[PDB]
Amino acid sequence: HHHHHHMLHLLEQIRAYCETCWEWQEAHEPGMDQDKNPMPAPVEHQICPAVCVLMKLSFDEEHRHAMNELGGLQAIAELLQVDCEMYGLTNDHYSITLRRYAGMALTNLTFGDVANKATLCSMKGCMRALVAQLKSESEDLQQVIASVLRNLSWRADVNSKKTLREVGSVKALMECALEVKKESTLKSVLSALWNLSAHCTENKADICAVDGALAFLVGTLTYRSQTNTLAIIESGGGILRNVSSLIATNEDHRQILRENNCLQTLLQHLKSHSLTIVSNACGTLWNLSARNPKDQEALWDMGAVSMLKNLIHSKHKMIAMGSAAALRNLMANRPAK
Amino acid sequence: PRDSYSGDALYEF
Repeated sequence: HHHHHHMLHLLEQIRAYCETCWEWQEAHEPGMDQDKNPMPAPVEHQICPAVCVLMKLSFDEEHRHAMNELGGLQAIAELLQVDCEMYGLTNDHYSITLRRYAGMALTNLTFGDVANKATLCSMKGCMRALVAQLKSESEDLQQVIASVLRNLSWRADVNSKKTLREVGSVKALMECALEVKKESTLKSVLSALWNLSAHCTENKADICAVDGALAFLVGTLTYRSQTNTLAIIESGGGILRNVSSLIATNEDHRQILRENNCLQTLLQHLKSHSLTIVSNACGTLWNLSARNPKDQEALWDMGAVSMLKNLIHSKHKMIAMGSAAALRNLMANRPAK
Repeated sequence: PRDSYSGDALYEF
């Protein structure tokens, strides 16, 4: 009757299942046919209810603390890993469901938790498995995995940044985004990309190097949410902001932006009630207005100067800085008029 | 400019 008996049972249960799978793997010996060494199936060990209950508990701060004392993150991650590796990208509903519940618990356990983020990223096999799930037929599973990667890419340490890059999570998520149908999924995928696009220049270059990614991201700037939400424009515009430092020095990529009416839409964003949107737009305009006569002229002609002037005295530091910087670029480069 | 971020969160659908 130990106080955390339920939690201990759940964690021991998924751990024992991983042992069972390891035992199967290691029993592949001559004469060990499928009848002597059957491949374990998670239904045989009540795994989906186990992770379901673990997911529910992980929403509570106190339960998370107990879960962390019992090594819950590692246990849940190893479970997710073994099922992904054993059964691959299956459409089996039981497998999809347990992978979703496990990833939800991992998202909860990584929220604001320095140690857990670093631990999960250090589990390379698990990280590779997470990234592979982005190609699942299940967009709901994609959504969950992107949620995990989102948390791992916030305040990532040096090892974690390197790992996230080495498992190819940036290109995987960008390619995933091009294929998503559901808003819920896109939201989570873009949130993760938003954080990852900030890690280093190489990550920005990887996003830009995905065929169709830039046009797609400019597309998100005018997304029409079926819910009453601005999340897609915020995160899409956020990625564009981060990546625009590289685009600024790339003529071909500027041209893709022009083809998709990027500057004009960014100006419309300056009128947004969302500070995040205005702020992202200011940053993007700052980069795009830099050292480019063509886009400078375009912005003048669109009346960007008076719009930016309206923002320089903003209480919001990013907005005030970005607007002033972009305005400076335009003011220093007045067309013949 | 400084890069911006989405931050992190508890799971939401």
